Amino acid sequence: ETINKLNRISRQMLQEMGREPTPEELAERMLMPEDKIRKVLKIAKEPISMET
Amino acid sequence: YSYTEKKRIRKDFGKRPQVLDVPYLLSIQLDSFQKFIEQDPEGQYGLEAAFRSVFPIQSYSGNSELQYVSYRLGEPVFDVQECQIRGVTYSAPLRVKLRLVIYEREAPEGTVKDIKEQEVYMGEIPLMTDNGTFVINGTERVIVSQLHRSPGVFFDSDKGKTHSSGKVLYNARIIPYRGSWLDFEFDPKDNLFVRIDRRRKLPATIILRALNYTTEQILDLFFEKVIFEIRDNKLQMELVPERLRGETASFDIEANGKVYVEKGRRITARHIRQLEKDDVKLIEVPVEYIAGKVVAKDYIDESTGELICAANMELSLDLLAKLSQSGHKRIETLFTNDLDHGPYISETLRVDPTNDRLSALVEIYRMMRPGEPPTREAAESLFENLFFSEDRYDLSAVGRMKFNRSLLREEIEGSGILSKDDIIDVMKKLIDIRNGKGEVDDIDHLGNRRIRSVGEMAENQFRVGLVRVERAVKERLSLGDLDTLMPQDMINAKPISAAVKEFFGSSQLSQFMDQNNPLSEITHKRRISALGPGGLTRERAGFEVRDVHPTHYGRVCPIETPEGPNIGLINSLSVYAQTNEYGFLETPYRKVTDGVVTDEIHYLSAIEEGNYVIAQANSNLDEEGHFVEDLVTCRSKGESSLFSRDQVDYMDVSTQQVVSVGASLIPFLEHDDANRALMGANMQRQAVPTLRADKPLVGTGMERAVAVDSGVTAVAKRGGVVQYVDASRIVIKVNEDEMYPGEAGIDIYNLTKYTRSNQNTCINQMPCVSLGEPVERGDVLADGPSTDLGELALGQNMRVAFMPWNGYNFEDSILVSERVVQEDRFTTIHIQELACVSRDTKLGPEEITADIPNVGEAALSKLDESGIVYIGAEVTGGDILVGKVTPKGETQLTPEEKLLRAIFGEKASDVKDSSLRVPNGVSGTVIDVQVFTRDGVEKDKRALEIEEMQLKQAKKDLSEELQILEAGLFSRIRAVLVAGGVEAEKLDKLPRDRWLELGLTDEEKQNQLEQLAEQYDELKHEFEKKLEAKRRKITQGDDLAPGVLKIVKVYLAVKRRIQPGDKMAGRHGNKGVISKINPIEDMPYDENGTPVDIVLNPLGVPSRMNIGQILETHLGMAAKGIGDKINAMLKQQQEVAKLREFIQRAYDLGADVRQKVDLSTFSDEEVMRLAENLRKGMPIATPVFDGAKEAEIKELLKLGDLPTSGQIRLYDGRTGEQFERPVTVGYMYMLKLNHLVDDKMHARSTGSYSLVTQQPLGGKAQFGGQRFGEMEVWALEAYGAAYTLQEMLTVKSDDVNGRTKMYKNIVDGNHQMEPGMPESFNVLLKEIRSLGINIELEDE
Repeated sequence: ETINKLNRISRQMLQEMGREPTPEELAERMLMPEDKIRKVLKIAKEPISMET
Repeated sequence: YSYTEKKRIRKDFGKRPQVLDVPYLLSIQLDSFQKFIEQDPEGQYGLEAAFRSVFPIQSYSGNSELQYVSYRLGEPVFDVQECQIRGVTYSAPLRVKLRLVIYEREAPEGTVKDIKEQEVYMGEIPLMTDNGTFVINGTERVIVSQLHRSPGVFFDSDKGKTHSSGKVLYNARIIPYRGSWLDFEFDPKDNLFVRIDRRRKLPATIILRALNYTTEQILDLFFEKVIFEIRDNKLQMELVPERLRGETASFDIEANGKVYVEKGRRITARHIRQLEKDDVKLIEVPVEYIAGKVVAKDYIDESTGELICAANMELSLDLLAKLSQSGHKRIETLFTNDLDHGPYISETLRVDPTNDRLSALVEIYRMMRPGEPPTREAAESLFENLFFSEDRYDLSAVGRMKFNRSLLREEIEGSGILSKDDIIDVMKKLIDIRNGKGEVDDIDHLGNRRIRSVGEMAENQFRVGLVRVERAVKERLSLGDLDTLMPQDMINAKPISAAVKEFFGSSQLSQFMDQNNPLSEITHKRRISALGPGGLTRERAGFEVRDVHPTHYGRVCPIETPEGPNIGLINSLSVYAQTNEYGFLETPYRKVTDGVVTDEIHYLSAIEEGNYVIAQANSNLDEEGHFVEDLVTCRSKGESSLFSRDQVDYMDVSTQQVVSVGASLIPFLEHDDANRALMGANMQRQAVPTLRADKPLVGTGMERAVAVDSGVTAVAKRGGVVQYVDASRIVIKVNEDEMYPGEAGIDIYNLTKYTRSNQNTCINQMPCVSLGEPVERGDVLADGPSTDLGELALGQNMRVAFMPWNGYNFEDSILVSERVVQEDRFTTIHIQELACVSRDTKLGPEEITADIPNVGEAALSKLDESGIVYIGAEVTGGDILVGKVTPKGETQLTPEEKLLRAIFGEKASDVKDSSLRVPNGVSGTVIDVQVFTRDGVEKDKRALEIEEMQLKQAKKDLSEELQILEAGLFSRIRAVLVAGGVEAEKLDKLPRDRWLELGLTDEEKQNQLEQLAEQYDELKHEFEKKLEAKRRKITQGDDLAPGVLKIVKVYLAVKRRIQPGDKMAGRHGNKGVISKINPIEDMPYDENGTPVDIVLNPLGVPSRMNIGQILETHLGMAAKGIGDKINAMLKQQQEVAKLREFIQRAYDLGADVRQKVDLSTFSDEEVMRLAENLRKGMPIATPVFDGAKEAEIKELLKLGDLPTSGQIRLYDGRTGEQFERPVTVGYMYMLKLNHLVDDKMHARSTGSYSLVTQQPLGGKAQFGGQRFGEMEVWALEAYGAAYTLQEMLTVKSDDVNGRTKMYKNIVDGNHQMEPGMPESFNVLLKEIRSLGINIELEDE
């Protein structure tokens, strides 16, 4: 749910600001202390296939 | 001549006056991407085409529609240099004005309730640089132009191979630009068939029954009607006499008194013409001739409605007796023949199961989505969405042009979708090809080959993004509210930017620019690939695509393609060739009148070439344009033949149009075999840029176009007087006439110093102009890598002797004197980029501290207090550049190691040395250090030091920009105030602020003062705001990977000289590995005493048929002989009249040429600098197929004191006695290819091992291991070697116990192996055992 909130808010802000949102903007955009947003961004990565 | 043209003017042979100069060599890339991103007011190709095609988006009949207005691209946030430093795309945003409307109740034409019009962001698209290069992820990438089949209609044969019957088939094919294909083909027994894809063979006429056609009008469209009337009796036959051609009748055909056609006789056309002259329309036949005919339409009884005969039925006597009693005397039959009119459609109808429209649509909908039951309206919408929907099927303007052209239509425009007339005309044309008239096509023909480019492929991926987003917009506007949103919440910019970044980031057509040579850039941008999406692959295709078709002449170079797996699929675009409006290739020719060759030129495509007949470039004509013979060699239709004097239509432009830019820089290319010329032009890319640049003595005249018109050198945009020359910058004072009235200024050119190219070589710019020198517009100022004075200097010219010298030149080997390596004339400069990342593990974060466990202080003396190496400390292999330690824990110590720790009390530390180290076996200098740090992390001391360094550098540099720019501006102000109110000595005392506000007469001069004043103030404010912007770009944080703290990058500059093992090559394809690097004392030397520098091998020259290296060697000897005579006449201090005389004789010298020269140059100041530039050797241009012959080389050698035969006697360096049979010495221009040996050499004792199978993983510098593959195992089986193989694939490679047992036994000095079992075989057992298959090992 947190990952889908991050993708939704970073979908909304990308057409508001224009470049892409930095997580410093996600600090004041959301209610999380921006050091947890880094690890939520880290956990949400699917592993590479080892035959890629 | 211009100013650098008279600096060192190149002697030019050649006999053809060039009438069209070499065009802008990168026009494909830049012109394509100018078609891509440009505000086109119409439906011209571009982004406007994609928007106007995919928009308007409408709701699911909910009366809410989104339509389009315009777009705009913003300026990039980051310029190209900072973009290459940081790693982002060099991109631009994409603002689009969109307009949302909602309609009201029961008014489709009525007024909307509201409109909502705003701008919206949809992704970033990358911009092309000024040279044709994109930047995607830190690197500099080139998108190669693609070659594929033109959308349209192709009539192929596919002869013979089907079922070995000897019969040819024919297949027509409609290839769209976007949609499903279409095929029509015959079978071995004369039945037509349709295919909507490469799916199952369907009967043909069902697609006609899918277009609302009954059997009547199908047979009407594909056949002509023979009318049988019963004129009162006997069932007569109406006759057109042309219908009887080539036929044999079974009876006597009589017309108007006379029996013309006899029974059992073939009908001659004399009978036909007599029947035409005798006014013959209707003749009498028996009832037996209708036994073979087939009825056209439906015949019934009138009142009862019963069927006499349905359509497409043969007629027997029973059906004739049935149609006699109903009363019908009109009979319509189908005209058949075995040669002229084949009854193919009738046979296809007899094969076809269906009858009506609905069963046809049911058959197609069952035969495209099989297994599911059909439905009427779903089948109707399917066949709507196959070929006739505007959405899922599209021929472009090129598709419609070829589709009309190969059907011999009139209009060259039309709708994208098909129509009934289109498919019916294609079927008519296919039946006509089967009936013997017309011809098939061939796919190698470059009139049926379209060349795509960057703009078109980016446009198509952008359209993929727009349909992927319009699915979501249809989903949203179907659920669309009334007023809750500005119209940007509907659209996501993830798919659009995702698609375009996926194309530029990952494709077979978008690759790293080969950037180690200006030639390599300019020929990688000019590349015509046939691979990639929408094109053939190396596995599937194919031989005819690899081969050269005769329509490649002057469009695609035949002698440049990468020899290897893909030969000919990676073609290169010819020199003079452009790209047509419709995308095809087209080449220049000179229009020929009655006899006079006019200098006007017409670009001709391939299918327009075959109609005309085209003359030869190598022809001879007087000043009146008349050919000197009455017959001349030409080509008409792919056939070289000799035609008349005034039958010609076009002449070739120049002698060079058949080759590429890569091959045309091989001189004497007409004297080499095409194999070695292919290899020579294939390897002329791979020259490393040497430390100097050294002017090829044997050039082809194409060197200046490749030098200027690439992107490496700095071309002046406005000429003037050179004000300031530094290695960093060149500052030009523009002349008065070339200067704009507003924004006066002067020009400044910031050179690019020592920096990293993609192939690790050092791209560098160096000034070639001095202070206070006049320059022309378009004149070179700063030589790039491998460029001298605006020429192309790929390598260096060296004295060569062709003799076998003690076997050191055995197979192909080169042998070089020490005079080369002492001069550092092949010493090249490489730049490597080592990187040290510092992440955050879950055991703790890493540090960049200088304190490292268990290293010496002497190993750390090359570091600072911050732990990052100083700039400019020569390091070797193993030195520590970035001291980085990673936290670890839980040591799990053993027995007696734990005993030892207890004894000595030494704490096993909580950290591990994972520092960045120099790779094994290089050297060099640390020249540039960068520290990227995530924002919110403490920046250490050297990071702030680098920030202060770059901040002072940017502020000093922009202050110098503003200061020298306003120095030019105040020097213009002084030139203004002298005219009309001079202060000669009064002006320079009063300050610069009080020049802008001094009074003067109201004229254009006061308006000029107002302009220069406001430009001063605008540049001041612009300076201030862009300095603040540059500071906020430098000081801010940097985006990084998720979960990495900081990255320290260190640029090494290695200076690699030469050693045995390197590779060198002339431009003719004579490869060679330097074998021994002799001292100067051992070289062969002639009687003057000059030691030859490179001794090649003569045995390669008769075998490999490249004789042109000998001619290039002789003419190089000629060039350096002229250079030595000029050097002697300059060393003796001869007066300038003697030098003028000798240079005049050197430049006249030969047949009728194209090289008129001085005396028009200055008295001393231009001639003496020319002689200073000719003392190393007078260059010679040889335009490729037209240039210098043998007798001109002999006459140039007679100008020097050299022997005419070109072979000096030479003395051995060791025995000191003369070689018998005097040998060929000369000056060959040779190149150092970048297959250097120290990048290739490594070895492995014991390193890492692969995870899934315990084997040493292969690579470099992963320590690799030479893969002892399957053939080498067969080789050791072929010997008696068995212990070698047992250790070769168990102990040295695979066994997890055996390798450590072997290492122990070796360091104990006991050579012995304990073999055991390989590990990967145990993996194989677990893999078969992890199937349902039991596999075991057995008892004893």
